[PDB]
Amino acid sequence: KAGNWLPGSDAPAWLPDDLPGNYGFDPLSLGKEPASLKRFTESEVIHGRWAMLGVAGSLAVELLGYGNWYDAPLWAVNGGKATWFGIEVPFDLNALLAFEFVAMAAAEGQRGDAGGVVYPGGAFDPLGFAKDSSKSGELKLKEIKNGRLAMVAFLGFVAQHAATGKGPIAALGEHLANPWGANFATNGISVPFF
Amino acid sequence: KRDAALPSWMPGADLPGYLNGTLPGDFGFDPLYLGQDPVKLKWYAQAELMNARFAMLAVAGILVPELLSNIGFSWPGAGVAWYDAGKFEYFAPASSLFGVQMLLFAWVEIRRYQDFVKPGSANQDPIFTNNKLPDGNEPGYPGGIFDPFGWSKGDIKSLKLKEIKNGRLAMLAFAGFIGQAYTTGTTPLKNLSTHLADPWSTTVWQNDLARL
Amino acid sequence: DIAGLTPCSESKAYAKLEKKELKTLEKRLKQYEADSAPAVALKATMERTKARFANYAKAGLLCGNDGLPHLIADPGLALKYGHAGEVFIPTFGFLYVAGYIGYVGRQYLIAVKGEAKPTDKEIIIDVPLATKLAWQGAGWPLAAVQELQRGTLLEKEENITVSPR
Amino acid sequence: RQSWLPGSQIPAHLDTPAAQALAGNFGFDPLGLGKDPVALRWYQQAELIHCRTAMAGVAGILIPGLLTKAGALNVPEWYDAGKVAIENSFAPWGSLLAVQLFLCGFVEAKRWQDIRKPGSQGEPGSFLGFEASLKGTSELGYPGGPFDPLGLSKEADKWADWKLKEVKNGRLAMLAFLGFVAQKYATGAGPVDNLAAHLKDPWHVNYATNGVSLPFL
Ligand code: CHL
Ligand code: CLA
Ligand code: CLA
Ligand SMILES: CC(/C=C/C=C(C)/C=C/[C@@]12O[C@]1(C)C[C@@H](O)CC2(C)C)=C\C=C\C=C(C)\C=C\C=C(C)\C=C\[C@@]12O[C@]1(C)C[C@@H](O)CC2(C)C
Ligand SMILES: CC(/C=C/C=C(C)/C=C/[C@@]12O[C@]1(C)C[C@@H](O)CC2(C)C)=C\C=C\C=C(C)\C=C\C=C(C)\C=C\[C@@]12O[C@]1(C)C[C@@H](O)CC2(C)C
Repeated sequence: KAGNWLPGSDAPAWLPDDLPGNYGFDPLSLGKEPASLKRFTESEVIHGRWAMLGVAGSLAVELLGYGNWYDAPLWAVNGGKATWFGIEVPFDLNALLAFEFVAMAAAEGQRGDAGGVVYPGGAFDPLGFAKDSSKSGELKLKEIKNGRLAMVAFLGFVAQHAATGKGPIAALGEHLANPWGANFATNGISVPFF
Repeated sequence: KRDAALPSWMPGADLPGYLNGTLPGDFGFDPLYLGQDPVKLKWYAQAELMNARFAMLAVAGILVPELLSNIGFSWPGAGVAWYDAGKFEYFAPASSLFGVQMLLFAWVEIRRYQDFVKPGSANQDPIFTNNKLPDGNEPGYPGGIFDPFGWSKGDIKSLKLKEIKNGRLAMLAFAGFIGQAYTTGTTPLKNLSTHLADPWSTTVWQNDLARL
Repeated sequence: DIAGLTPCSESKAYAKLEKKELKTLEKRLKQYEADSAPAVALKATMERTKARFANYAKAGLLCGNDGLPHLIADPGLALKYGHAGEVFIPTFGFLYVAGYIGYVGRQYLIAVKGEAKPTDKEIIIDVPLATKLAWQGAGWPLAAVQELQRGTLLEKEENITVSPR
Repeated sequence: RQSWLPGSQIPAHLDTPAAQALAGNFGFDPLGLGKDPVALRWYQQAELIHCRTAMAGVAGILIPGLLTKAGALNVPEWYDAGKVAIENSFAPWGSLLAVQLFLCGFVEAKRWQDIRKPGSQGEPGSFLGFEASLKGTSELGYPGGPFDPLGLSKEADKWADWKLKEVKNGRLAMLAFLGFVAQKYATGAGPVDNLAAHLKDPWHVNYATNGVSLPFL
């Protein structure tokens, strides 16, 4: 067991001890049925991995000064040419959707027929970090915790943007400038009154 | 069924059995039988402490600041009515302070609730595991670091009775501030001065009849 | 408007009709005294006549070339143009009362079939029972539907007598 | 044995142990709508949905109404809010309602099939692994599970008390809404404004003098 989400509380019985990232957090008992838990265990990792790439991509765009994650796809609706690191890309919206759909369908289709493999290894582990059984146990915990943090972080980007209408890095600088003047309470939406 | 040896709010009156003197300040006062159900009375016992303890702080925080101002002690917040402190301008906006307030209170209150749900389960420091509260503490009375001076090691029963008596009086006082402030329109200590100036002609009967 | 009709409030023939009826009443009035009993009665009639023609125009009815109100029965045309009060709403008003009367009578008839002598309970009404069933009939549509779904509304084909065939 | 009318004869169908297990049973059924046990089971669900919907709706008319008067909000009258909202809206009311019927219809349909076959929505594979938590509890109309995040229904001692509070506030809320509708036509003002008028002069501002309710007088 990784830890305890609510100190002084009991751990659910249906959650195995050796399941990575197990803090005994299941207030709604959504994973009580073994069949449901198996699907959700895979989905959490898949969501985490996508979020980690998503958060990194969102921060990289703004740190390098090419815009923010929100307004990257505006050129399609506004009318313009795509860019990546500042170099023009010839494709257009129709071309991107077709290629993305085909590529994702083929790659995701292969995973779908696997049956729920979360840690394939081999071709996906060229450096063989998780080859050793003992070492893999702790790496899986590290992966999910960073993944869970990334999932929350991305939710922060979307929620914060809706309230403040600014990118993540822009908001962070604003908070540092005036910590007591710029925050969720002072954006005029998060707290109904004041 | 309540024994006649215990203090009674109304001497010579029959009183509920479930008020058997276990709780502090148990004078058998429950004309509406609110606390009849033991489960509910278990909750009401903690609610009285929480409402009482905040009331004692609130009343102290409404009289002392005004008392100092009259004595002449000067500080930037001097001369501000207890119901005008919200409008006063501080280093940070009221909204930002409110947001911090709830985040801080959310941690401590849930910590307090966890003990109430399962006593003794929230007596350990999450970070520095060496720290810990005494294992004998009961809900509503943490002790340990919350009792640095060890007063709880003396006549605890008397101290509990003294706390609830001062607390109950404090709760009534705060209701007086709202009623008096809403009616008189002035600060509490101003009302006391008016009453002392002419106690006989300054009763609430005099004051309210004049208004209507 | 609908079917070539026009609102009675805008109908020339409708307005002329009111004058004809009032003129007839006025002609009879002038053969009496100012405040005699016949005169008061005639004046009361004229007030109701004026009120009636104002109410029908205010109700937004449709008048034909005859200058008389015509009613719209199609539910679609009624709800489309706000004529629901002519036929559509009164349709469900009548059925509630008609089902009320029929349902109450059926309940009473079933109640006395259990008695020793049902025939004597029909010529001589059991008033205490009838009043009890009269009040409970207000919820007949709910009770009627629940009987239908539970299958106790209809008799079995094998328990009903029929002629040779 | 509490009853809506002391000294009256409680209907027999409401005195059965199954009937007395229902929250808020005060023997009130003069029209005999619950005589059939199968019907009473259906009408109990109707009351719960009416109760809960009415409470949410009334809270959405009353709490905004008081805060609007207190100056903390600016919300139009409940009978005008529909027109005000649709103006500064991303969709017309036709499109907004059509979506509402799909989402409500889908959710309502699942609830409907649980009344016909209790616990039938936990059919393995029917949902994307989420069917396990859609089985409901042993009491119809009290789903629990994901609908009870704080787990207040897991305390057996407080269970009967909680259900009684819901039905009592639910019945009161249902009457409140009927009062909002009747008071809008009768007085032509808001609910909170009607309360303010009554409190000013209770003995002259009431339904007995509104000129509508008692036409004969
Ligand atoms: C024990 C709890 C508690 C109580 C009983 C009060 C009671 C009061 N507060 Mg206070 N507050 C409390 C907690 C808190 N307050 C505030 C922040 C404020 C502010 C910022 C203000 C008050 C004011 C008021 C008064 C409201 C009546 C009035 O004059 O309205 C009429 C209101 C006005 C004339 C103010 C108009 C301008 C204002 C900027 C508009 C926005 C006001 C907010 C909606 C207030 C929200 C308060 C809520 C959170 C308790 C009243 C004396 C008001 C006051 O002092 O008025 C003289 C006021 O402006 N309170 C915070 C955040 C740290 C609290 C946190 O717990
Ligand atoms: C803690 C209790 C307490 C105390 C000591 C006072 C003191 C005072 N109040 Mg206040 N008051 C209180 C509670 C209290 N009040 C409460 C709970 C309310 C809300 C209903 C009010 C509402 C109120 C109004 C509307 C007015 C006063 C006024 C007064 C003044 C006395 C004249 C009068 O009409 O009194 C009326 C007050 C009462 C009958 C109090 C009844 C309730 C308390 C709890 C009774 C306690 C009795 C008990 C034996 C303890 C006595 C005090 C103790 C220290 C020995 C005086 C400054 C008047 C004023 O300001 O004149 C200039 C005035 O107009 N009070
Ligand atoms: C007794 C049989 C009967 C007849 C002959 C009619 C005749 C008519 N109805 Mg009515 N209607 C009836 C019964 C009938 N209705 C009933 C029982 C109901 C349900 C309570 C309705 C509900 C209804 C609505 C909601 C509408 C009509 C309309 C119409 C008109 C054109 C469409 C139509 O119904 O075509 C012939 C009728 C039938 C084949 C029988 C079934 C008719 C259904 C129920 C309604 C069809 C509406 C249609 C799809 C609307 C399309 C737009 C239209 C402008 C072309 C026509 C005058 C429409 C209208 O107002 O047109 C001006 C209209 O909008 N009716
Ligand atoms: C927050 C989140 C999920 C949170 C779930 C929670 C709290 C669940 C909690 C509980 O269930 C438990 C555990 C147990 C139960 O008993 C109780 C509850 C309470 C029910 C997922 C986020 C998941 C987030 C994900 C997958 C994000 C993916 C983001 C991507 C791919 C972004 C890509 C791009 O941003 C780039 C890089 C550049 C841009 O220009 C373009 C785009 C396309 C926008
Ligand atoms: C659901 C309900 C109300 C729902 C209200 C909602 C959603 C309101 C929503 C909105 O307002 C907001 C929030 C904001 C606004 O801007 C917009 C709208 C959209 C307007 C009321 C039910 C209200 C239901 C009522 C009043 C029902 C009363 C039933 C009675 C009295 C029955 C009595 C008996 O049947 C018994 C029990 C037994 C028999 O034996 C005898 C008799 C006598 C027959």
